[PDB]
Amino acid sequence: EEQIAEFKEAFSLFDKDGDGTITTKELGTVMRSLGQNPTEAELQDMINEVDADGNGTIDFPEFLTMMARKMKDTDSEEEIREAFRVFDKDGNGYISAAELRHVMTNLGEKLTDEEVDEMIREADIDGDGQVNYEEFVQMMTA
Amino acid sequence: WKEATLAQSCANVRALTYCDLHVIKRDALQKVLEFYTAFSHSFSRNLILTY
Amino acid sequence: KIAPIRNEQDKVVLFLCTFSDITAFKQPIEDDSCKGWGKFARLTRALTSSRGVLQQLAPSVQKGENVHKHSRLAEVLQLGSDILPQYKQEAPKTPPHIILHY
Amino acid sequence: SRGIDTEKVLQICPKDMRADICVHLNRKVFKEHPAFRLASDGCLRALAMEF
Amino acid sequence: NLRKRIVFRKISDVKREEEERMKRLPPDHPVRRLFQRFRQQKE
Repeated sequence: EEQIAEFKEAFSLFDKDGDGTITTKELGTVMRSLGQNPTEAELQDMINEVDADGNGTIDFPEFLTMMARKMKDTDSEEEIREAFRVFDKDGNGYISAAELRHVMTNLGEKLTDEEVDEMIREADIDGDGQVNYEEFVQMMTA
Repeated sequence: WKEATLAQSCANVRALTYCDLHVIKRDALQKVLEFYTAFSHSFSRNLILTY
Repeated sequence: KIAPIRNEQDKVVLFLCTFSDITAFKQPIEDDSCKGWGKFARLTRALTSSRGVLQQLAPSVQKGENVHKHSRLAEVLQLGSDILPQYKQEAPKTPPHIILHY
Repeated sequence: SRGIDTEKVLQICPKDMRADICVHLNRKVFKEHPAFRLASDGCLRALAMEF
Repeated sequence: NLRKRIVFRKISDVKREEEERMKRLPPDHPVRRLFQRFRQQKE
């Protein structure tokens, strides 16, 4: 999900209109520059099918959903990412002992507090208290 | 850390530029690694050699 | 583009390759895709190398392919000067009319 | 070199500041190589001594 | 003794946990398997 952040440059380049959304004039300009000539109705109904609002203003979530549909990410990696995102109650990409205890209690797989601290220090390899994605994957490896 | 046995060099490596290099001895690397077993697994699985 | 490189001993030792994407300008092709327009957008977003400084003026013009190929080819044709030292490792040169002090 | 006695400066320097100096000197490889992006400070210090 | 260590909790962390609980699984089989493995290892 977060890997799509690199798409910002392509989004800015395609949004030649500068209004934060695509424009038929800019699309025609890039079309003429590249020399192809699809139908005006073809480009219009493509814009209508892509854009969630459909009123010409093609927003980011349209291309985001297109990329998500095309990705078909691996089930295991998707499960790991979802588990991290739901364990991180803040969703910022950080796992804390409080968040781990809260998610364990909510899911019913509660453990004693010493066991929670023990699980934190298992993943903790750099020794600063944080638990990250590769630490999570190393824990998942068994 | 995997082979644990010394071996002879199959080839020759020569400089063409003014170069700066950092070198590590096998024994001390192994000792630090076996002390920090936790980092050892991640180091082994992440590190890949060029040749 | 390909360019083998000679040697100071008048031998030839090395082959040099260069590559570039033209997907956004060639015909659209898709073996499997979520949608045709989505595949087109993804290919165009992959064509960023050409879409960059090498062709940033394109949206202000039309039928730019007549000059885009030459613009891309010039940066590779410049490699002939790079082929000059011919694997040799040697001291750099100094300008004439300025004489070595020693 | 001339008058620099780098080894003498090192042995004059006490152990922790020696650790900091060698960490600074190997900062290049430490930050750029991904294998070290996960290391702990103690193993970083020991490796800095070794390098 | 440097070999032993103590466990503790912060007052701020406890307050955060309490107010989070005040604000407050079948697909979780893989993480539950990890939980069972951790329980077996602690056994």
